[PDB]
Amino acid sequence: SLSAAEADLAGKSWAPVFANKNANGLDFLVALFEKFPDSANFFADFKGKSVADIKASPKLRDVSSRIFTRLNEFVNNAANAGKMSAMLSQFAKEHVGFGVGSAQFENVRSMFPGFVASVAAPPAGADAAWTKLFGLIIDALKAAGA
Ligand code: HEM
Repeated sequence: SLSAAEADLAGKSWAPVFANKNANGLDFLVALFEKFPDSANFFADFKGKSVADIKASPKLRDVSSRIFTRLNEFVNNAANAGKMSAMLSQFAKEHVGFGVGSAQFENVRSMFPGFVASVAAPPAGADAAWTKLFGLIIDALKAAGA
């Protein structure tokens, strides 16, 4: 897990992002796809389609919303190793079955801090908290077998 201090920093940088969950969640998904084109191919609904096609999709909102809803829960429980345990297991389990592995999460991690900063400057120490959080997710995926 993260420490309470770290978790707070993550929550603090997340708030402005989560404040506009619909628009920001769609944006994160679009940015991912733009920076890491292979990612879309894991999605049944988006495989083959271009970013414009994805933006125009009536399915986009369903996807991006479930993602932000779960990220919000990770931010919320981050400092509790116990909840993280279960959360990480279950998340990894789920993703692996779809063929997603740690490398895709290494990509999310790379682009995350820059995405948050495009919404509002994060507090000092927040970027490191996110990379640690994503670090925990990456580890989970590896244990999950990918
Ligand atoms: C940024 C962190 C992300 C979060 C919080 C997140 C969250 C989730 C959630 C909550 C589910 C639905 C689980 C279910 O209903 O059983 C899901 C499904 C899935 N996610 Fe993620 N995800 C993350 C990033 C990714 C990445 C990077 C990819 C691929 C590169 C991905 C690929 C998938 C796929 C392929 C599904 C199956 C759902 C479908 O398309 O029908 N996720 N994800």
